[PDB]
Amino acid sequence: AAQTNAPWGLARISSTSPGTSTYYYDESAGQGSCVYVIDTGIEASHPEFEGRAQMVKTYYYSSRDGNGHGTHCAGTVGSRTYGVAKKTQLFGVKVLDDNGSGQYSTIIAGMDFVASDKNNRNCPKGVVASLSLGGGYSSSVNSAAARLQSSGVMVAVAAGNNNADARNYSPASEPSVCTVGASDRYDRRSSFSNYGSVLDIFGPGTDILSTWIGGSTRSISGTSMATPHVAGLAAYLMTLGKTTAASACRYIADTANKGDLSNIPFGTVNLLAYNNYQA
Ligand SMILES: [Ca+2]
Ligand SMILES: [Ca+2]
Repeated sequence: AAQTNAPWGLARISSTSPGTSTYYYDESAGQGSCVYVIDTGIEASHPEFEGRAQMVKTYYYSSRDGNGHGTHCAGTVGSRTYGVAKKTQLFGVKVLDDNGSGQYSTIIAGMDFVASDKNNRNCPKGVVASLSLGGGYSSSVNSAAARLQSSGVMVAVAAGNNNADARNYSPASEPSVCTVGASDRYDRRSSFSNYGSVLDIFGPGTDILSTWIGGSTRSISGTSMATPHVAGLAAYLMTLGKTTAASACRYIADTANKGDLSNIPFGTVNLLAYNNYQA
């Protein structure tokens, strides 16, 4: 399949080179996989989700995404026009309030919730969780992300927008999950992206167009936007049978575009998520 005039990030993850405009992908598109978006919620009624999104848990008064961030990230995972894995099922877990903020204890609860809830869902191609969130280092946040990964979920987490070493941020610094830095359309590390030895991979993160609340769309930037490219890619590759939840991060690093990024500090991987799609 080919989506013409796709958002630059979708085009980038299906090209060895920057500057293309078509997103090339296998039509299986993540069908049969499930991605939990642990965030501000998902506006599941957005036409871009085609019925494939639903809220499954909220830690606040409503399950409505009053913010947009979670709807944006969910759209990069799996919306029709803006998503990597256009046929995945999306499950929203609202751990962040409508200002985009959330307590670590609630974030941890949402991770534990996903580890259990997946056992009640039919996700034959496997389960991913996208965590476009984070704050300062917390061993209990890292342990919760480690547990979620150990339970059989491919966990992708933002590296953080601090232009600093991700070792000081969580869940970014948990080694066992997939920590995702951000790049821009010219293959530079995004100016805000964290870096460091714990990063596993970069994905498109600057000026990413996706779904927003109110049935709308908008373009925002962050490691939050790069993370769902990787989560969506994992779901896509799991549906293809090329990898598993336990091995998807390593597989994505294995198969990434290597050495294409600029302003990568020595000791940070120079790896950009790539679907290796060949028609
Ligand atoms: Ca290249
Ligand atoms: Ca890792």
